[PDB]
Amino acid sequence: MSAALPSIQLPVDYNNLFNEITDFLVTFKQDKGPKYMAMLQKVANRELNSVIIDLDDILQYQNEKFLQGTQADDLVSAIQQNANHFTELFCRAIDNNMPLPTKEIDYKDDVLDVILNQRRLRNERMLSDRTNEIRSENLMNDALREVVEDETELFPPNLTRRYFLYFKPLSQNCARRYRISSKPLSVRQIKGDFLGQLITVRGIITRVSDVKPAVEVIAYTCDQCGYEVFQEVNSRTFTPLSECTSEECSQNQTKGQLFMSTRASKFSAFQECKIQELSQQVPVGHIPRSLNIHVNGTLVRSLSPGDIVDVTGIFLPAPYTGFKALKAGLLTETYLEAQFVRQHKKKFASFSLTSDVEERVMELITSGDVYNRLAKSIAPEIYGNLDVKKALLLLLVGGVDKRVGDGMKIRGDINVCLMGDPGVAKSQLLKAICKISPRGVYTTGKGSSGVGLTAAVMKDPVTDEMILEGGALVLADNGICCIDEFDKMDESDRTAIHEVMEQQTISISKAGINTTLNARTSILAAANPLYGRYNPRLSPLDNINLPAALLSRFDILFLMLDIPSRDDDEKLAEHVTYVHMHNKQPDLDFTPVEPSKMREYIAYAKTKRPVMSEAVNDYVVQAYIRLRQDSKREMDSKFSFGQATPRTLLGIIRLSQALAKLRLADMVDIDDVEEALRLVRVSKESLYQ
Amino acid sequence: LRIIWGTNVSIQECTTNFRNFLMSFKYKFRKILDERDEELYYIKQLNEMRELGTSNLNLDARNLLAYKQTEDLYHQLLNYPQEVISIMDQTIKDCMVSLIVDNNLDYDLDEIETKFYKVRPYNVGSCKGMRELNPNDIDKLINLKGLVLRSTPVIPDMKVAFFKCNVCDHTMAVEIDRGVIQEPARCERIDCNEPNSMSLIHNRCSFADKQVIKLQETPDFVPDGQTPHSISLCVYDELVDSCRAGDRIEVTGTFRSIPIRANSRQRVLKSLYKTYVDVVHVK
Ligand SMILES: Nc1ncnc2c1ncn2[C@@H]1O[C@H](COP(=O)(O)OP(=O)(O)O)[C@@H](O)[C@H]1O
Ligand SMILES: [Zn+2]
Ligand SMILES: [Zn+2]
Repeated sequence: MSAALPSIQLPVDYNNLFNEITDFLVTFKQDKGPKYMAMLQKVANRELNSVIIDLDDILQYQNEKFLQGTQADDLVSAIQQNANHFTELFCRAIDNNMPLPTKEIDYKDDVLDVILNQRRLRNERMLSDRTNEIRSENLMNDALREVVEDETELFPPNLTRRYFLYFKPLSQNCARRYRISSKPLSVRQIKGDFLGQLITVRGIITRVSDVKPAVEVIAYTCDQCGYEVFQEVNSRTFTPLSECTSEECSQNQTKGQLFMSTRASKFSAFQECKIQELSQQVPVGHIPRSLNIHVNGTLVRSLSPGDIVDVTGIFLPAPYTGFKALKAGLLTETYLEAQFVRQHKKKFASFSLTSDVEERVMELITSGDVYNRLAKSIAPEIYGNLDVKKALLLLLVGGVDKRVGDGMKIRGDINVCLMGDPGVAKSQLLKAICKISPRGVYTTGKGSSGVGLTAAVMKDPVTDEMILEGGALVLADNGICCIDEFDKMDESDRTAIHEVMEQQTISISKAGINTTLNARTSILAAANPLYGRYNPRLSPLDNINLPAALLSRFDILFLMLDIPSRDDDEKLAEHVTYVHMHNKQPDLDFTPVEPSKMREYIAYAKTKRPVMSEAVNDYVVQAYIRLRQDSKREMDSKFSFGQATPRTLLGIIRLSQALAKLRLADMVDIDDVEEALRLVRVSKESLYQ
Repeated sequence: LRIIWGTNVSIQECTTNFRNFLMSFKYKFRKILDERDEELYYIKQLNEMRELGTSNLNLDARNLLAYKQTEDLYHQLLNYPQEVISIMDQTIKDCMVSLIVDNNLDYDLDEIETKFYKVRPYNVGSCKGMRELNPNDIDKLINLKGLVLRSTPVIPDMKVAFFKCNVCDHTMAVEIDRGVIQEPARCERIDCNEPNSMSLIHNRCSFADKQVIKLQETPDFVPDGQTPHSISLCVYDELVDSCRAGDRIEVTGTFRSIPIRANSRQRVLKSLYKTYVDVVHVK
């Protein structure tokens, strides 16, 4: 009954789009030589493992056809649909045309690349013997060679597949140039019926699983045959094909047993994550709902929690429906199979220099005064006070981590408080540094903050294990944690914080948790005195509520407090009314730097590891003793605060390192510490106004 | 030329190459390895072992890396350990016997003919714990630095199964092959046949000791973002009650994967495999 499975047809014709691909992979020189062939030589060199295909080239390839009057038969409008077909057929061409191996097979190589080599060799010997036996049996290539191919049975090319293939879309630039394909959609905006399409979505990667192997093919061994049995695994589950299906046992009485091989079984690296909606894209009154993303292969570690990404990939059903009764038939779950990733705040750990990034650093330097240029370029939407914002740049670059080579470590990081009264904005600076910091995080005084500053423990949804889930100080690391309403925290919060400023680690010893945990965070804090504003009749140790032991772990505190004045408040009222009249910042003979290029500059400065001259070494000491002698012997009355400490000497060193790194300089001058000491003292000269 | 399937290993060529090393090594790492008296460096430690009965040969793997003629092997035992250590079990016995026959000796022969010798290779390179162990690393030598949080009871695991026959006064035994007990339906027919009537008797069988240990793993570096992992690992006989809660350890073994049964009802297996270490050495 051919009225069942009724025949239909559509404008596509895959049987000649494959004929298009087999030209594109070799017929492209708009950017060694036909680069895909040379890239496949590096696969034939066995020095890379993943193939990235960009629509940027396919479009300009069709222009080289269309402007020559040659039919396009568009791949791009097809490929944004149905990519699970192309991604398993576009790869077939590459098996059928790739260069031969050049660096000959050797012991220092990854073990999978000989297992595949042996089967690929065995494949050809089977043809070589069967052809000769057929020829020898008492009697043309295209005639004979097809007999060999059909009578033989062989390893399939997907099981000899050396590599994983992925796609990336074309950016809007290439869509408007030559005049769709990838709007970065909201998780709400996805409207369901995009199933099948290649889509771009952006949002917070809240939670990830660990990477583990998940099988795609099971290989089974049969002794009595010697033939392998391969089972493709497609769903979440499989049943062992224990009954031997072999071509030698099928027409045989005995049906002898088989055993799985746990290295001949082709795996893939499997990882998955939630993306929650990006909050500013949520409608009024609605909630940031979540979507499930599945990952395969080489891409797997590109997603890390607490970061914002574009994910590009193919959006697909999964067979699940609820629990039988809560059903209305043929429902599906859905997931996104990730293909390529880009992330709007980048990882510092990748920073190498190439033809476009060095000039973005160099054009920033050559105007000079870089340190003051960047301080004013931090948060230029709030008035003046440069000394605070100038120190926030040092908080980012952070100084130098020191390991003693003898079992000791001392913090290469800056911890700061922004004490003051209302009206001189705080959270705006906290929020501004959360954006400019990759891995930046924002926090608040009360509620969840016990667990929120701590490891939870969680039964991991996708797989049967417990995991520690990181609070803010662990969701952030190697980056800034921002604290607000600070003194409205509580002892259980402080005694977590107080350890983290002192050293890079946290320790827990309640219930199922006994670990020692790496923090590696910079704490930048906003706090208010006991009465919101200061009282001049109260000495700072009484005006401030914080205990001086914790305060001594702030390497700088800023007494950033307001006093009314006839002139100074006028220029502020100009800046606020100007920036409220329109978005733009003042018409100074200046430009506030774009943050992403400043992030690149910082990521280069972070690579610098400066050394202190003996000239400054002996100067830092003598300044310290005069500071410490003054601080103790004179300053323990009236407006006097605290005490000078070894820790504040190390603060001056770390700040002096930071300045030298902002110079991009391999050594630390006497000119640096005479600036660092100024920021230390100036933060409280405000108090005399 | 002979070769193992899927593999780069020639038995006899590795056999002679290991002997050539075993009968000629003298701290060449101090000479060669980096910018850093003795002689016969292993022969003293082999002729040490034979009177003590300590059947274990603890091996500093980096002896081979520096040495001139077994760079060809370091990257094999690292990558094919289940098979390459199965070679070493044989070569060392033959290399013990060469120290018999060159000696006027008492009757060491009457047991070392039958007894078995093994290798524990530990001195291998560093790794980022569980995390860098992508599936390309399945079934390879590995090491971990860390500590123990708990250890299970000792588990009985089958090594010879026993069969009792409900009639006719003959039993049967079968050795386990790669995780199966192929129980004969036929009553060992040549005595007589009854189609299906035979038993399996628990308390006659021969068992391994097995033990499982939970390791809190602590790498020399961890990426920004990470949190501690509780790996689960397994240890066999002669290592049971070697190490226990609170010990700080370097351990080495084979990284593995295994399925899990979804439920106690039916043989459906989860496709997202579980992973563990089979311990071969603990320092
Ligand atoms: N000096 C300034 N320049 C520009 N805007 C300011 C300034 N001071 C305050 N503001 C405005 O006031 C708000 C700051 O509130 P803020 O004082 O940070 O709350 P808190 O009392 O918690 O610190 C911001 O919205 C900002 O626009
Ligand atoms: Zn078979
Ligand atoms: Zn019987």
